[PDB]
Amino acid sequence: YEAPPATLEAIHPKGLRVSVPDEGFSLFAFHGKLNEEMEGLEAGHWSRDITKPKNGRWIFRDRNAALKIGDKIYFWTFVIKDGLGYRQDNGEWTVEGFVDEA
Repeated sequence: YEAPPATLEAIHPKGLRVSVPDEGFSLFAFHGKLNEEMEGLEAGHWSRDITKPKNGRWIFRDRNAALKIGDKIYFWTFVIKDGLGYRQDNGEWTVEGFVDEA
């Protein structure tokens, strides 16, 4: 196992939302793109690091993600729980959830 599945929603064409279930992490890193996959684990388009959860889980929101039900995502994420260190791979997520940046 390497970090839980990320719940990437589908916000309006003016951003996006991506949250994940916290099981004891202390640091989170978000670096992915849209309708485009990267190689050699590099910094795609998005770049940020969550140094603290919110509401019990690590929630994130962008303002440059213009996608809609039907799109896809391919990237990875870095985490740090109990000083172990985890990260998701495969880079593949289909949009199947809408949301509002309100």
